Amino acid sequence: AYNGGYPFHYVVQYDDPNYDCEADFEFEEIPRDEFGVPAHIPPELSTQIRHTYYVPPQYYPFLKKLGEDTPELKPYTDKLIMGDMTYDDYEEMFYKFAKPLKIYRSRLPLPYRTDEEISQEKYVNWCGRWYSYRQRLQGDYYSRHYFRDWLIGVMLGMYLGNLCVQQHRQYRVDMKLFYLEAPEHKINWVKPRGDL
Amino acid sequence: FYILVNNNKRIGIYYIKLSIIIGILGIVLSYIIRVELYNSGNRIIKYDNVNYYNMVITLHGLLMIFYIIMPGLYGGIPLYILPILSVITDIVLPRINNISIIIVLISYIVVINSIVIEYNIGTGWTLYPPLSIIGTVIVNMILYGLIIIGISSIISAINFMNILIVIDGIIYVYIWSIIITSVLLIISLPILNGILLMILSDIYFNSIYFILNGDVVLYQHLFWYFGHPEVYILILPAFGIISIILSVLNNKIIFGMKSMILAIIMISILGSIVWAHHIYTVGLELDTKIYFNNLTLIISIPTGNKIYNWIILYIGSYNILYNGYQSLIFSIMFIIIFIIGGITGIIISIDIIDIGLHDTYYIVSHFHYILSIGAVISLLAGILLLKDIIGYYNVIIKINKYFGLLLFININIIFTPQFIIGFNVMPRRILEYSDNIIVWNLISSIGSISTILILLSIF
Amino acid sequence: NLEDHFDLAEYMMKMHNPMSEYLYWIAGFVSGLHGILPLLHSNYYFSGMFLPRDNDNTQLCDDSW
Amino acid sequence: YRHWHRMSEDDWALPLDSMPEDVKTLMATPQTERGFVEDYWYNRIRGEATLLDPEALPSKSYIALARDMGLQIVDEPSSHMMGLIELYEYLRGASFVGPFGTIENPVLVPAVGQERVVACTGGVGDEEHFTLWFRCREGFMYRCGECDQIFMLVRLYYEDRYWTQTLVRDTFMSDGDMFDLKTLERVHKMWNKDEMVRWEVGYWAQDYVLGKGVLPGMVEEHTRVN
Amino acid sequence: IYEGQTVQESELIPQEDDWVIEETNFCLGRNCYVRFREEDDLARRALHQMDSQLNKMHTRLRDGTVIPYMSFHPDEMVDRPAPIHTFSEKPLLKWTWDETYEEAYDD
Amino acid sequence: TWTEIWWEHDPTPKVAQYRPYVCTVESGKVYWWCACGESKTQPWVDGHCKCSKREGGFRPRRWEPEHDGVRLFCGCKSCFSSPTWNGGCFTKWMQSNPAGGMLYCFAAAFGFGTLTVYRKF
Amino acid sequence: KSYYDDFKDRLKPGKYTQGRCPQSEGDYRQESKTIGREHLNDDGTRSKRYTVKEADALGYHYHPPIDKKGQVYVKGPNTVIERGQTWIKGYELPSMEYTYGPKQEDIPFYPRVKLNVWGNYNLVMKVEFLFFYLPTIIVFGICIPVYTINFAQEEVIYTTMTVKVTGRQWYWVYEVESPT
Ligand SMILES: CCCCCCCCCCCCCCCCCC(=O)OC[C@H](COP(=O)([O-])OCC(O)COP(=O)([O-])OC[C@@H](COC(=O)CCCCCCCCCCCCCCCCC)OC(=O)CCCCCCCCCCCCCCCCC)OC(=O)CCCCCCCCCCCCCCCCC
Ligand code: HEA
Ligand code: HEA
Ligand SMILES: [O-][O-]
Ligand SMILES: [Cu+2]
Ligand SMILES: [K+]
Ligand SMILES: [Zn+2]
Ligand SMILES: [Zn+2]
Ligand SMILES: [Zn+2]
Repeated sequence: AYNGGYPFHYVVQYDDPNYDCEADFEFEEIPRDEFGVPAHIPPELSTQIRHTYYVPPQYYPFLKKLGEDTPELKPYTDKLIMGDMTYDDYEEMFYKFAKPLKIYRSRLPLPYRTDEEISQEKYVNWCGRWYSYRQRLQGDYYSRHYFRDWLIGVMLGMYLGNLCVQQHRQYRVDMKLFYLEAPEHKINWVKPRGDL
Repeated sequence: FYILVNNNKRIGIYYIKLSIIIGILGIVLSYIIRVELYNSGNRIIKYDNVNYYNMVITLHGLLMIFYIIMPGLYGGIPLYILPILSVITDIVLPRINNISIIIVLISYIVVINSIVIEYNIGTGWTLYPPLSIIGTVIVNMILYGLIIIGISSIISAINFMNILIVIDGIIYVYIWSIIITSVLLIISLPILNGILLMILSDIYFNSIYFILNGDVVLYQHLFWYFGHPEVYILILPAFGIISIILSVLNNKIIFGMKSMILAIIMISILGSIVWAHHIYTVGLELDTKIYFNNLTLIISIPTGNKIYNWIILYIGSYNILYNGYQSLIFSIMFIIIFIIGGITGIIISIDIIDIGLHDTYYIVSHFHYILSIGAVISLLAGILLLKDIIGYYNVIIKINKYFGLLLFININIIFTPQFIIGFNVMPRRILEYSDNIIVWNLISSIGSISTILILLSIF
Repeated sequence: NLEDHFDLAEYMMKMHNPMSEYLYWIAGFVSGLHGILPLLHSNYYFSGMFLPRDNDNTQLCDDSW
Repeated sequence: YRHWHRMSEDDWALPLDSMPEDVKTLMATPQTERGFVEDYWYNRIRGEATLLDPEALPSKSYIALARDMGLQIVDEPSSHMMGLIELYEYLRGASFVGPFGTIENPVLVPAVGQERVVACTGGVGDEEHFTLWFRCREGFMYRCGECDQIFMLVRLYYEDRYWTQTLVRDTFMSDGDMFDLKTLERVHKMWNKDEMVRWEVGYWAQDYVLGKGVLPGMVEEHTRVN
Repeated sequence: IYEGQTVQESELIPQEDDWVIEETNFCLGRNCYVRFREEDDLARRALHQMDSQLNKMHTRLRDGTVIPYMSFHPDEMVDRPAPIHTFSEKPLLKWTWDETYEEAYDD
Repeated sequence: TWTEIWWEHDPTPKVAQYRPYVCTVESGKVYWWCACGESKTQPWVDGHCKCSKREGGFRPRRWEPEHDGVRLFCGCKSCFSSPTWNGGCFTKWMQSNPAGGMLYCFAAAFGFGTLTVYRKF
Repeated sequence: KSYYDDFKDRLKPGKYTQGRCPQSEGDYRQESKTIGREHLNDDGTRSKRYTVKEADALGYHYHPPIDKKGQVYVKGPNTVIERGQTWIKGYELPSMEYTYGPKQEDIPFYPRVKLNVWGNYNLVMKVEFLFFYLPTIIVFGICIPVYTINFAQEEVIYTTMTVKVTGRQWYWVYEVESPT
């Protein structure tokens, strides 16, 4: 499920003991995999073939001792003795008996605090709660005061704006009377200067 | 070593250092402009050397945008705190971070060298053709600088995006601000490169895109398709800083964190689709104009939500804490100033209002209030907040109420009168003007000399 | 080492040579000159004067000076 | 762990060319004086010598069998240390989530130095607050200013050294009876005869005890070209 | 929205009638520019700077626990000025849940 | 009204005066402000009020001016910027005499309306 | 009181501008000859040889710190066994007077207070709704005006005269129909 199923690292075997894939340029040697499968047998077929680990029989008594001392480990050891342990079975055994590292808080040295100070812990917590109570209430109080004040700014900005509305209103009245009544408006007055 | 260092925090310092250096050249150009505009006549530029003024305004704009504010707010503060905010040891791409700052310096040297050696002519920082393609070699040099700068910007954007893969904590609002600016750069820069290559093709390869039967308005579409996303690539990091400062100094958790984040995302998407509000007077189709005007006004919604969320951060904060720190004052001043700039932006967004106010000093004052005042103050406020972490000294800024007051008053003396002359009307990108506009121009000029004097008191 | 703990340790511990600061300010000063010197050079090249006299491109009264 | 990259070939076994050539001294070196490579081959030679002697395994106790293979019998001291080591390693690329800390059971913050940056997010649900970062220095019982969650720093320090698997094995494992080279020879003749080598490690090991080049085919095995 | 930790009335009941809110000063002290001795060299001035870190300070309560210098963001957790290598040991963001497993307990 | 209707576990001061006390203060000197309103050396602690005796949760409020000058100080003992005055004395008075508060607010608003309308019109 | 007078003695006014004698009077550029200071200059700054010319990151002075057992020196905690328990005493930083100078007395009181949070979820949600939808209403109030004025500019009008205007560098050409 990673890298397309290609293992990042894998074992390759060569039949010729003096073979070097970098020095030689021959075209007859066929590499094998970790289980010994020749490269010309595709993965889809070889992965179906069942491969089991065979330990020398002299190890059977040791594998038996392991099972008895740890009964949860016995089924895996039995498979290994009987030549029924595949790579997947080995992996299941490996991860089943892995445990996490443990941290003990009782071993941590503590920052220095006198016995007088240690007896005041409840008092300091009490002060902290009252500070949080006063903080939360003040938030409501302040939000009401300042957002209400912003209305004064709206009203002040509406008064000052209305002053320019009135000036504009009077301006339009004046403009309507310019071409109609204003003596400043003159017709048949400007004469062409002519080219210099 | 000095140039070989890959430390992300050292490189962040380099970005701020270089922004101040290049900034000196930027401010000097601004003083030239305002001195010239003090009255009508020629004051410091001869009538036979009017091409120099055109170059001064062009370089002023380009340097302040791409070589000062962008390297300062997107390269400086980001490279210093972002890996710390992300509880990561260092930046994901160490070697790329080193080359980015070196690239910025090399492109700066090319630009200034082109001033000294090439004939001095100007075509605006927007390099509109056909004027840009009928100029002298100084335009070619400026194009090389922009393309080189583009390389540094994109690789830095790639660097910040990789933090998502390594961030070991929570993506704070500021981190979200940089990531979205990085996305805006990745999507906008490739389009800019293409149109810049076409400018080069017409300048250097006998191409004919910007001569008759080829539409010059094409350039404006592709340029501004990067142009407006650029103005939000320059402001969004500033917003991220403002959020941190207000929460930290007021000891108040950010209110509506997810709405802040979703407001930044919204501004980016909308900012990527409203570019043609810069092309209202060309003669686009009625439906196009209405689409762009409609979507441009929508950007105010997410931008407005952020402003009000900032206000409640400052409201209710403890009175015992001293509120005269320069960083806090600058952060508060940003809200007051940004609203002015944004509201005037909404005014110019109405195309019919824009017909009167396009290519007038009202537009100048609009983007100065946001950049020359808002962005600068945000960068100052951010650096000031990190004074202990950065460790710089030999300046009197941290607690200096005189500097803040004088800066605020005098900066407004410069640009508030530029709103007035926009209805007078005084066109932009001009040096001579009618005698009846002297009063306001004179007042703004008095403001410019005064602001410069206040920059000397910090030392 | 303790000396290597802090980035730019000499500056942060306030032992750096002042020449480093002088170079930084000089570099900024040179950057500023790139806007003024070409102004003077270009003015002289096209006019013959390094800087104009206010309103010398317009008609002036007889007593103007 | 998820943060580790792919197993190397060495992670499974070492090449026989890395076997120390002075096997006689290798099998007599105390465990505290054996390096990583020397310790690998001491355990492999001794462990495979006992495993390849089937007739003696059933009469060998688990205490003796574990010693031969180089496996450390666990105890509360060593378990505590190993556990805190593996917890430190896990937290290198994993989130830090657990029960709410109280005075009786503080949040345990493993560290090698005297300080580690820690953030408190409060309790579960509505009791969760914004990240409050603090520097957890040793010797102080920290209390969050917001939720009153108790924190404590645990240092993996032992006798001017930090805790490692090698340190735990050296401090608690005790060397048993000195390995007898006669066992190596006896097992060697058991599985290696008449040009068949069914204990390659014991054929190389016996060759080195003999002086290198003594056994058939070993001169040819040691002759390389580059 | 966050509105503080929830409190049950039982937790607000004092064990004595004289209990009031502890009046411990959370102002760390009077500070200014870190002042280095002339005699100290670069190495010894580094030690001086490391001993003046506000983020290493705390306030000890009546029960011996200490409330540390805390910040909303980890930017305030590195030494000031920032050293070349800051978070060698990965900062741990502690999340809380109600899940538990039997292996952690003993009967 | 936090002490009056919301929270009953904070000390509640007595109003000494619904107007600020004007005092000349000197930089580099520390002043102690009465938080109970029963001191006879207002606005300062007299050594005999609740604040001086640390009674009922009342403690003196430390204050220090940055520069020399004349500063306004809170008489109502509830101003947000206490010990300094910011107008809370008038606000607290309106809570205690809401009819009077309306009269002043109407008068202030009336003047503001007339002047702003007269100039802009 | 004046706190500066408390640590006036520590601050002896300086003699040299920028704290160094002329290089002629003392050569601070050279590496110090003092044993154990080969990596420092005479004035105490790090020598260019140590940091640049022979930087260890470049392969100079190769010296692996970790030992054979994969261990490095680690300083242990201050352990104090007591009351049938092993305790660790934390390291308390020195008085801020030693590091900063001011005497740590008459400190203003800043009490512990939990975070200042906005309460009343229902009220807060309504405000956030208004923070978003009040601007939305204003935009909608401009939308209709915007459409109308746009339609007005682009209105098919019965024009009776045409003036052609060409812009050239730098003058405006005008073409007008001549009366017949
Ligand atoms: C916007 C402005 C206002 C802003 C206000 C607000 C500011 C808010 C606060 C901002 C804070 C930001 C963060 C700061 C972090 C600082 C970290 C830091 O200090 O890092 C340590 C870093 C280095 O310290 P370090 O670790 O001890 O480094 C040891 C070295 O690596 C090794 O030591 P070394 O001695 O071995 O060093 C090597 C040294 C060796 O040096 C020497 O041997 C020097 C010998 C003396 C030379 C002196 C100059 C001579 C000039 C002659 C000119 C003649 C003209 C003749 C004209 C004739 C006309 C007829 O240098 C070199 O070899 C290379 C030097 C290259 C760089 C200098 C370039 C100068 C300009 C060149 C222009 C060329 C144009 C060519 C055009 C060609 C066209 C064809 O510090 C610096 O580099 C200095 C930084 C100082 C400022 C820090 C910020 C303070 C706060 C702000 C103050 C306001 C500044 C305003 C801007 C400036 C206005 C002008
Ligand atoms: C960082 C810089 C920056 C920022 C943030 C903006 C923001 C905006 N700009 Fe931009 N602009 C520039 C920099 C910037 N601009 C520059 C440099 C140019 C000129 C380039 C050139 O031509 O050479 C320019 C030009 C420019 C024009 C061209 C005018 C012309 O060419 O004649 C227009 C018009 O559409 C415009 C509109 C806007 C709008 C609508 C916003 C919005 O983002 C503003 C949003 C903010 C607010 C609206 C205020 C906050 C919100 C509220 C208070 C909520 C309540 C408000 C409402 C409900 C309206 N800008
Ligand atoms: C962010 C970019 C930026 C900044 C800071 C400024 C700052 C200033 N600009 Fe700006 N200006 C532009 C970008 C900027 N400008 C652009 C893009 C144009 C249009 C270009 C074009 O028309 O083609 C323009 C045009 C422009 C003109 C129009 C000339 C014309 O085309 O006719 C004028 C003069 O009226 C002017 C004046 C000023 C002044 C007086 C200042 C300031 O000097 C005001 C005073 C403020 C300061 C002196 C502080 C600035 C300090 C820093 C920037 C350094 C910050 C670094 C750190 C904090 C580390 N500018
Ligand atoms: O550009 O907005
Ligand atoms: Cu735009
Ligand atoms: K002029
Ligand atoms: Zn907590
Ligand atoms: Zn009293
Ligand atoms: Zn009062």
